[PDB]
Amino acid sequence: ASIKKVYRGMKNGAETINDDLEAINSELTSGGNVVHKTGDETIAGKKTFTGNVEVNGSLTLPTKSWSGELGGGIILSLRKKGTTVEYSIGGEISSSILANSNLVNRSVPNEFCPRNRCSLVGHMVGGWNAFHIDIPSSGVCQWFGPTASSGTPRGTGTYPIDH
Amino acid sequence: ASIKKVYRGMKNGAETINDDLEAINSELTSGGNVVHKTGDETIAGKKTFTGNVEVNGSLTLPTKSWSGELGGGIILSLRKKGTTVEYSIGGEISSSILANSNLVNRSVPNEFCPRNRCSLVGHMVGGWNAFHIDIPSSGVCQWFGPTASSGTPRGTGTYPIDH
Amino acid sequence: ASIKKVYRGMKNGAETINDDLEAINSELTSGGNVVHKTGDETIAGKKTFTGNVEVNGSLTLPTKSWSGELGGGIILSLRKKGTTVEYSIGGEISSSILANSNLVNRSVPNEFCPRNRCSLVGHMVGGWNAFHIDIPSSGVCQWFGPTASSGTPRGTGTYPIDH
Amino acid sequence: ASIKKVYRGMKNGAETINDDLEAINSELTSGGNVVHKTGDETIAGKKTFTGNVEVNGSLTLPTKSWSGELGGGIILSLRKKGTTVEYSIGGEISSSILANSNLVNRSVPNEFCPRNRCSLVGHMVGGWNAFHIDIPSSGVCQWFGPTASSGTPRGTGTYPIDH
Amino acid sequence: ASIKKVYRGMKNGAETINDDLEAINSELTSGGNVVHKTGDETIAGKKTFTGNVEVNGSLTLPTKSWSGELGGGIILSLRKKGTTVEYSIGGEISSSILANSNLVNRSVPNEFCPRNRCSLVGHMVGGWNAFHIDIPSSGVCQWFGPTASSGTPRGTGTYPIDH
Amino acid sequence: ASIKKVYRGMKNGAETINDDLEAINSELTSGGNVVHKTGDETIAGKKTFTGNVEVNGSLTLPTKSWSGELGGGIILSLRKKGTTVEYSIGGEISSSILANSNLVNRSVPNEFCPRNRCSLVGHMVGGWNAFHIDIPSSGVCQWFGPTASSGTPRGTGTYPIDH
Amino acid sequence: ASIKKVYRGMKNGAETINDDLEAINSELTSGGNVVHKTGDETIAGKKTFTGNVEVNGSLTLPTKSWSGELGGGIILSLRKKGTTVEYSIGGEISSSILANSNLVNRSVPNEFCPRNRCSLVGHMVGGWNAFHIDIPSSGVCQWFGPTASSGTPRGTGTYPIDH
Amino acid sequence: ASIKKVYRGMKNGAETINDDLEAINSELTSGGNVVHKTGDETIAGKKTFTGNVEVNGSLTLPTKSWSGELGGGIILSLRKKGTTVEYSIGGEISSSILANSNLVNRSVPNEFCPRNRCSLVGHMVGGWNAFHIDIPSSGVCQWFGPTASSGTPRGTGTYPIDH
Amino acid sequence: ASIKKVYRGMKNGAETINDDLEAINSELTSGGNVVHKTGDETIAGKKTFTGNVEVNGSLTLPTKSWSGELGGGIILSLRKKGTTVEYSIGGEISSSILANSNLVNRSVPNEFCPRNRCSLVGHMVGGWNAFHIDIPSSGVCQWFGPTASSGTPRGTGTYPIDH
Amino acid sequence: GFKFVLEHDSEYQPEVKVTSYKNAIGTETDGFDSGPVFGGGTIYNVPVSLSYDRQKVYVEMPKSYTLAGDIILIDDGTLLVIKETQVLCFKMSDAKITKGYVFVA
Amino acid sequence: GFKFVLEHDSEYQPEVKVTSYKNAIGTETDGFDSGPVFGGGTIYNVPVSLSYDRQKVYVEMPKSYTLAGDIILIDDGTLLVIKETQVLCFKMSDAKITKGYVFVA
Amino acid sequence: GFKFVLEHDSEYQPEVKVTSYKNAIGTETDGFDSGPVFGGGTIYNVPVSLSYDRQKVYVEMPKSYTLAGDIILIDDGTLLVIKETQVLCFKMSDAKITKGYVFVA
Ligand SMILES: [Br-]
Ligand SMILES: [Br-]
Ligand SMILES: [Br-]
Ligand SMILES: [Br-]
Ligand SMILES: [Br-]
Ligand SMILES: [Br-]
Ligand SMILES: [Br-]
Ligand SMILES: [Br-]
Ligand SMILES: [Br-]
Ligand SMILES: [Br-]
Repeated sequence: ASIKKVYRGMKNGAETINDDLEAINSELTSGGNVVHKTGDETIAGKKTFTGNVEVNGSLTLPTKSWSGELGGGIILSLRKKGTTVEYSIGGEISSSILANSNLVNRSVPNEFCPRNRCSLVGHMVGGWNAFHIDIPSSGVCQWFGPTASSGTPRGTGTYPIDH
Repeated sequence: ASIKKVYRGMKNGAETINDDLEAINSELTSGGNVVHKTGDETIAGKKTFTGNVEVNGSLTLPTKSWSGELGGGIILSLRKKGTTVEYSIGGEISSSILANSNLVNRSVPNEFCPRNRCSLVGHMVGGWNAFHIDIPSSGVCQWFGPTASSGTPRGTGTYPIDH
Repeated sequence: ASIKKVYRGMKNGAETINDDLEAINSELTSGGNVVHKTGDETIAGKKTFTGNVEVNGSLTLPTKSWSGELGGGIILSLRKKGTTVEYSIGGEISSSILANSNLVNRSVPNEFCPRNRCSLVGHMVGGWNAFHIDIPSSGVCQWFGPTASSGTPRGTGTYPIDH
Repeated sequence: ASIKKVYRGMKNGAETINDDLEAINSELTSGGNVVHKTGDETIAGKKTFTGNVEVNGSLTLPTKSWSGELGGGIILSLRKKGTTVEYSIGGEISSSILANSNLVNRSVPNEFCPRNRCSLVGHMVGGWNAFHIDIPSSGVCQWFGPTASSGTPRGTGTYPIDH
Repeated sequence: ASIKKVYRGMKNGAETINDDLEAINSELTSGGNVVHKTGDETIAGKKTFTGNVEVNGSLTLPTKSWSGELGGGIILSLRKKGTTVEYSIGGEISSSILANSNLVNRSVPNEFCPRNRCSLVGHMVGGWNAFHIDIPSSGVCQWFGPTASSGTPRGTGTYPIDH
Repeated sequence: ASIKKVYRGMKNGAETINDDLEAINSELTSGGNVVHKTGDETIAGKKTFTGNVEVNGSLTLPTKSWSGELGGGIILSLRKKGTTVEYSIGGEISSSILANSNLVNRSVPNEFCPRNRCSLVGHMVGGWNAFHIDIPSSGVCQWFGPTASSGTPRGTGTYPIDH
Repeated sequence: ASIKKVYRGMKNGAETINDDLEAINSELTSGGNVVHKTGDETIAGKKTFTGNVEVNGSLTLPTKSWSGELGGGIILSLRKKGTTVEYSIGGEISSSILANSNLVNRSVPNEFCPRNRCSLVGHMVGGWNAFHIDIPSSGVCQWFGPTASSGTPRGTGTYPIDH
Repeated sequence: ASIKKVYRGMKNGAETINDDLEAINSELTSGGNVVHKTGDETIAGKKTFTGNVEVNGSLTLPTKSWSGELGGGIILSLRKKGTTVEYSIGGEISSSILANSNLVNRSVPNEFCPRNRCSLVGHMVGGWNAFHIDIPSSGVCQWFGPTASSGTPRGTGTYPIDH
Repeated sequence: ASIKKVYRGMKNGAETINDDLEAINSELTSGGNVVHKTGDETIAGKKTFTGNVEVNGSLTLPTKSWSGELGGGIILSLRKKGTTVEYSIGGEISSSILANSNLVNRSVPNEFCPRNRCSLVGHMVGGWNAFHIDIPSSGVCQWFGPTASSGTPRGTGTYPIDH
Repeated sequence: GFKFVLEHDSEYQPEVKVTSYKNAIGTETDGFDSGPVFGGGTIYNVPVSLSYDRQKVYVEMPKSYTLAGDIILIDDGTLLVIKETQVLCFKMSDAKITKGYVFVA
Repeated sequence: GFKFVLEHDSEYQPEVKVTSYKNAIGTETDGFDSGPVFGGGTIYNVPVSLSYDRQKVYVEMPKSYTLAGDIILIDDGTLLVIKETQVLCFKMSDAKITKGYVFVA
Repeated sequence: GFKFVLEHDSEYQPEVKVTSYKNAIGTETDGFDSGPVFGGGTIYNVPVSLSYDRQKVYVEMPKSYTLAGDIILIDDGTLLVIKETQVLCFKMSDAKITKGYVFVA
């Protein structure tokens, strides 16, 4: 709080002491640099909780989305929520995708790129066929199914990121 | 804190000032509307942390579970933790499940339904066969493997939800 | 805060009040047992947040990693972040892995073990082949593909844990 | 207007009467809580006009849009303008839609749902074929054409809503 | 407002001016014959707005409803909202309705009758069949489908009226 | 209102004050730049009503009509009221109209053209046949029935426009 | 700058002269109506540079985008940057486009229209075929290839505009 | 600005200081050799902007136009805007143009000639035929289609020049 | 400018005022942090021009060049001038380039890569053959002519980039 | 009076300004606007000597300004002493006068 | 003077502050910056007795401050009386002086 | 004193207001809160005559207010003179007092 000096011989001693006590007391309910048990507050600095924390409402983290055709008609839709990327494989194979080939239309942006190579498992609609797409740290995705020229690729999951 | 007024010509001044300073100081260790670096405390309002938050103990969020037989003997077990649904495919295919058909015995309840269609990739015990079950926003799940009448379906992962 | 007593007949009375007011006021900006809207702080005790919590920076939880060869040349790399285990299937099938067999070279440490059985879906490089590895509560993984003696197993995802 | 008190024995009686008359007179041209025959103004409360109201410019009402694939490849685009929902049927039948079946990919959200069942008449491109889609209050749209597996559905119109 | 006369030589001049200024000022916030930017108010006379009018709440116009069986089991439900009639075709064809015939059981009341002939397009449940019902200014509706003796007629839309 | 200045040492002070109070008060019943709860008044500027507005009399908006033979003997009659176009399909097919062809005798004028394509559903007198006419942004209408060389096309409804 | 008058017999002459010199001098570094060699500033009026201008950072001009299907499945994407329109031809020929015909689904908006007719040269994927689309000042684009009913049209370039 | 000398013992000291301050201050709003944030001004010298420049209005550069028939009935229309030439191929092939031949009726003037050879791609109306015309640094254009004696050549684009 | 303080009781009053007046006035013609209507000056910061800017001399932007052989003997030369890339296709087809194949000898560097896929139309010397090369955001260029094994590819134009 | 007391709501020492004038609105002998100068005659700034106690201002003025008539409290920071046509006006800034009376020793 | 009249533009009673000083900018005997103290000598606050009429302030000062010189009106709310090196300065806050003259009874 | 000097940081003429009071906090004879009126007795507005030089205010008060005791400079716009229970308070507006002392002619 903003308090005035209290000193020997001051004109309004009792009034200044009172106003100083009230300014301080106000910060024990709301405002100032103190965190309260009520109201919406913005908190800065590394807050380390050494005990158990319970959140009964929502816990919102930093979010960012991206979607793009990796290549061959395969679309990858991503949503970064903290250190996890939620993925969804979509699209339709519209051209010949060679076995073990890079998907060269669009690379996964750096902010969505993993530290180590991640293998995203998927399934082709209408049969028992599975494939996987690797996301390397470069974002140049690689097809690990056999040579394919058609089909509907699908698959929802997650992979880790860091910062 | 509850403090008494300090004023000019006061009845019992020094006692008042001292007791007001003590009531305020007590709230700097425990109680009041202030959040402390010790003890169990309940906190209300939108707390926005602009820095890094570290939790050394446990982080408990509200959770809700559901389990049901989607159709054809396929069981889906779900647990909602915040905006993520943890799934587990179980059961045994006990009747003919047509390719691209709706699983009509039980729908996924609204609180467990995604914003957009989620493709849950699974595997059939004993061979190289994969399938996927779509959870659309309606909760009427869909089988995307071929026509099947037997087997053991399995798969553990996650899909996103929102609020 | 450390404050001095204020009594009738006191010596340097104003100067004492002023020092006491300043000691208290200092704790409304930094230090003491109060949580502030600035600076790096360590907080102890069960903190229950009844409202929504937003984190704009990072949310760091207790982390632990492990990687080992389960058996048959299959490698499982894990990272525990709170109540979630991030997995990655790696390696190369270097010996005969019988259908529905236990992978007995190494067990998953108890700290990464689920309460209930988890089915980790994977894909074999170069074809349409999928498999799954179950992680039971014991950590002795089970192979649910057919009998295999070669190939490249891959798959990235998550499974739940508790504490 | 903010006016000062006029009383017996005040100095500046003439000047306070003038300045009060001016403050009141200003609100007869612009500002205050009075609605004027000029300028842009914001008006609150239930205004009931008992006579005829003419608007020579635009009359803007609350607007909200939504578009989704109901099921079978049929897309419904909605725009809520007051108590009317403007619809447009689009898409292409991409799978078997049984006669009298529910469209289970996506339900119409509650804010766009009618009080009573609404029958949206449409036409199939290239022939004389008509269908209708019912929007009940639940939002689970129903197809009232015969069993169909192809074609281009179209139709623009309106249906009523309330609040 | 009701104000008192102010004149040279009067007694209680200051109090009269004050009371007159407060009477006038009160009408600048609520009451009187003035339209305010707050409160629920009834307004009479032809109000012509030469600019743009925006409504963020509801816009209520004069409403009236009617429902009747036109003939042959066909039910027509109407709701007049200003100069627009919202219609809904219902019922079930319970007797022979001749092609191009007048539906003679019930006429549309005058308040719901259009200035010009209106063709209300409908669809028959279960197939590709369409029809239309004409509402001429007389309200003696005409069936413009072929000779029909069964089926479920449906269709929701609007037609214009005038006053 | 037109008021005279009141000042210290003025001649005819009481008369001036009285005539000023009366001039102001007159504007609280009729006249001036104030909107009243009685009488026919013209109001200028963006009036934004944040509450519910009720109209018991007529609500007149700007209207514009157009009628023309699109092609093949098909007549389209339009009336624009604000952002809605009321349509009526009329005429008689007098020549061969190919399936999916442009109706090139008359284009719908720009002021009646929608943002996106509007599919106007109609019925042919005498049978169960439906058709639709698309109105694109260009106004070059398109017939989406099959090839037809005769018949009576009918249909009344609305489509949206914007400004 | 805001400077005070300096005059014979003024109290505070030295001090007004100093404060005036400092107020003027401040505007020689930042603020005021002067353009400086540092900081972000907004400049109004016709600035004619008679010498050479060099920009080491970015040069941002007024930008506006538009995309639409002209007709036959041909999509034209435009971006206006100053007096140049960047174009990209996309889509797929989905219907018969006659030689020398107008594209009548959507016209190019006036703000993107050239003064004189522009010929946009494109190529058809998979062979040696070229075409061109003319954008006249009306925005009713014209196809100058032969009669085509299939193929993938492509081409990126620019054309001039004015204002 | 034009200022007078200020010196010890002068007469009219205060008026001189005032007039000097006003003359200087005037140049901080308009006139003088200073560039202002208002008004139309002419600026000379190499102005190097090291940061980002944004222009909200028009950016006019030196413009020059030229049109001429290169040969064989082929017309080239050019507009130089800074270091870019905007071209439009027009005309009609009216005589035999040999493959790889020089177009000798008119040469592109020196001010419109590129530093390096530019290949302007064009299309022939009515079919799939493409050609190119090269503008060498001499301006003696070359035809790089095959030997042609008829057709309508078209094509709009740009090529670079330098200074 | 650097000015000395002017104060009450100062020594060398008139000389200081005069020298201060002169130091300030010098900066109104040249030097300081002010931009002048004459001379070569370096300007820093975001300069936003809200009016028309005319440049009579040269307008120099940041430039960067690159040239390489994409594959099969096709050379692409690029020059980036702001947000536009000027291209020129050169070389000679020296090997078999398959239809729709990737050009793998050299990728376009990231600084020259567009946001979305750009189709660079070109022509083959000696005939009527056109092709296009796509530059995706990855820089792995793709050939969209048919399978070709000889010829001279040419084409000059531009494509957009961003920063 | 000479010595006049003003009780107030402030916990401090509010400034007080005293004025003297004749024929202000509603003080005229023959009613409203019946005097020689509409609104009041010459306004005289009264020299004062201020003294303070808790919620009490002691206002000392020259003896010539003594005027005990009707003590009128106006709902803002103003107290008037009216004796027919003559007014003694007390204006307090940053506080409200709650009571006013001649100092009784 | 002893009793000076300041005419103004305010419909109210504007505060007037009077100051006296020697050797201000351009009042020095031997021209600009020729005096012993540059900005001027000691600034003395003149005590005043103020009375008001409509757009007229009557300023009463001790007789010792009487000065008859050039009456200079400044564009803002200020009036000066200059006689040689000696200045009497009238500062009005919240209004502009329009005329100034010695009070004639 | 009668004539006191306040040295200050302003290049102008800051307003000075002087007050006289007894028994203020920490001036009481028998320690804190021992006096008859906690916080201090009656506060008297001291009449002053102000005079200015560069960064110097000459404060002239009646001789009854002369009280030279301990000159206490408070780290803001206030200087006190304390002689046992009696305080002479100097409050400057729009500047800080840097030094205070009795004037030596
Ligand atoms: Br691709
Ligand atoms: Br979906
Ligand atoms: Br398989
Ligand atoms: Br039919
Ligand atoms: Br469209
Ligand atoms: Br009819
Ligand atoms: Br793309
Ligand atoms: Br009088
Ligand atoms: Br001097
Ligand atoms: Br006392």
